[PDB]
Amino acid sequence: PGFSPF
Amino acid sequence: SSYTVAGRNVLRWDLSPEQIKTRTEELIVQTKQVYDAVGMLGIEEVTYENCLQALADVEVKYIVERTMLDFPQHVSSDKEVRAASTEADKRLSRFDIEMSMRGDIFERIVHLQETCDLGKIKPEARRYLEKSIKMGKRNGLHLPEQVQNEIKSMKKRMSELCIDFNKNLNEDDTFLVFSKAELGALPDDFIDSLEKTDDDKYKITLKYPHYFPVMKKCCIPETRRRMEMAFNTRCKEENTIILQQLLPLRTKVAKLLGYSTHADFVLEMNTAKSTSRVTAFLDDLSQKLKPLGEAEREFILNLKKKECKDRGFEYDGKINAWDLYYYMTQTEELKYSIDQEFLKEYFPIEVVTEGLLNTYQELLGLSFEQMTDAHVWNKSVTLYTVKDKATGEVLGQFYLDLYPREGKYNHAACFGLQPGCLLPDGSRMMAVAALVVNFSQPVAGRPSLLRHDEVRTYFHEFGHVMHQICAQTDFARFSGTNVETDFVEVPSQMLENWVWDVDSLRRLSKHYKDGSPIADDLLEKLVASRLVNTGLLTLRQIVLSKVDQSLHTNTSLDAASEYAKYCSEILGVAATPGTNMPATFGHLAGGYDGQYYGYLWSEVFSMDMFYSCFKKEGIMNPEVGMKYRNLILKPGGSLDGMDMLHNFLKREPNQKAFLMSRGLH
Ligand SMILES: [Zn+2]
Repeated sequence: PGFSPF
Repeated sequence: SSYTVAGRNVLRWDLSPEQIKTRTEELIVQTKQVYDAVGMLGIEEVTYENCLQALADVEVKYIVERTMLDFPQHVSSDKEVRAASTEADKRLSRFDIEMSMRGDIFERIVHLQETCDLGKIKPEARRYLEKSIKMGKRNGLHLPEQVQNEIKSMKKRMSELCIDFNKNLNEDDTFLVFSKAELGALPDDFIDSLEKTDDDKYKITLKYPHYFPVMKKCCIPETRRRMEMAFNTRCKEENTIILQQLLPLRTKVAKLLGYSTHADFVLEMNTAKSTSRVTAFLDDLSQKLKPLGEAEREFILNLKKKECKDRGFEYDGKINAWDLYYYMTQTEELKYSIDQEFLKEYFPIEVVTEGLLNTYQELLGLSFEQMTDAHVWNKSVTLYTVKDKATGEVLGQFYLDLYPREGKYNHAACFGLQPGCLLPDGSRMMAVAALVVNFSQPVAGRPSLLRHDEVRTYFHEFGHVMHQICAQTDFARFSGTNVETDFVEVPSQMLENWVWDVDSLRRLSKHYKDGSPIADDLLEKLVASRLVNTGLLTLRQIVLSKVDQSLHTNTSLDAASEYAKYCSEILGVAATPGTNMPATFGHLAGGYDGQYYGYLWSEVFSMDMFYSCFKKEGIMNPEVGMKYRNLILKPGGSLDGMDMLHNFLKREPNQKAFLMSRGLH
């Protein structure tokens, strides 16, 4: 998984 | 047992640096013997039991034992354990290549698929065959000898470069020292929680609970500039050297395999298939966001000229990289009446968690319960047991690591620790996940209050937790989140829509002092804010997607100048000279290389599944939620991404629900 860099 | 939990979680977190190195050598030998046994028997001796079943039984055992050795480098408190885990990750990664570049194992799997009735094995078994052959040809196993050795040599070096890349960002410790006067407009609950230096100044770290509150609230331009400078120059020197080697190695290995560019090599395994469709998706999307970008850039500039006129600051007439987050916050305050520091008073950490779990103990038909005195890697971690509501089947477990600390993972991701596949004895292994985020910490005697974007991240990362637990397959490589990396963000971004419903927020909201809910008209203001600054926020994500494509399609280019090129051409805000953003881009070394477009690509699918199924028949309807759990989460990697979408939507997806949710055509 992971998340966009805010 | 499929209905118990005792003995199914086999993960130990009390390993020492010596025990980690010892288990790495033991796991290599005991797996080398399995691959050698299959690779030593004759080609005419292969069968489903001694070849396919033998490899399938060792992959599930390897990836579970591997987890206890390559995960402490992300959550541990001992730098020696974080060092021993990083070295164990570099050794096991090279072992994965030596076992995958086997010509003997490849020659027998291809002969097994030919001399076997494919209609007699389960549909996932033959998918395991065609995907193993497809994964073998992508390693050049059908190429001549010395070509394979050159590919295997460059893959091993690319393995060490990507691990060192994230190791530099994880172990970064650069901080900044500011005085009370230089931290203007910052609330006192934030300033009183900082380490004070001898000169009566304060210390600021580059973690998310510190960088973002400064870039959104501090009214001193010099403070915001020096913060953005140190944040976009983390490991600028050491990672630029890694990037100047990792990118050419990917080009040389992609053309040895016959592919044009490295972007073409990774795209055929994604739902977008081709790179020409990705650039058409990103260019046509930024075309519609371009009018919104001009309008938002003009309002921010006028917002800056008036503050410089009032506060007496010098006005340069440009929107610098450090002025962005500061004035997008003011646009959220003025045009939508949203105070982030006041909204967090209604979102304490326990009320959000209690409402988040209850939201999915009804939508997906699950039963969550917390474990007391659980075996964890840090005292801040809690363990939960997931059970089916109707059948009582223990589906899996997951941990919660919600607070930042030293040496911890800086971003916010989910980690699949145990798969939900079948064991050699025929039993189903309990799946284990781990939610790792860096939320705000309790200060000023208040509970840990979360901003609305922190709750959006909480719901997002919990989607990967549900996709990991509900996934039940037969093989380890098809379980969990092992889908297309441009599709894995569909189940996570799908759950972000529950943070934008008025009735769903009313269940997630409770004031930390008197328990009063959020005002009715204020829920409307918060829901209406789902498209504030949507132009610049999404344009900046398109810039990252174009740079991700550009660095993998065109060779011999500086990553810093390529990022700055797409900044002033798409976003409109110029990149600060000297700041090397790609040197901090962790996605380029964490499996998202050449596939970062998958975030915006997956949003088209989640919006289409939410507006056409959930929002049409109630977002809390369990009949729709059960379809989503069985057709999207349960198959995992055993089905194609587009096949799971056609089974849930009963049609072909489109940008209809995606465009009107953004305010476009
Ligand atoms: Zn994600």
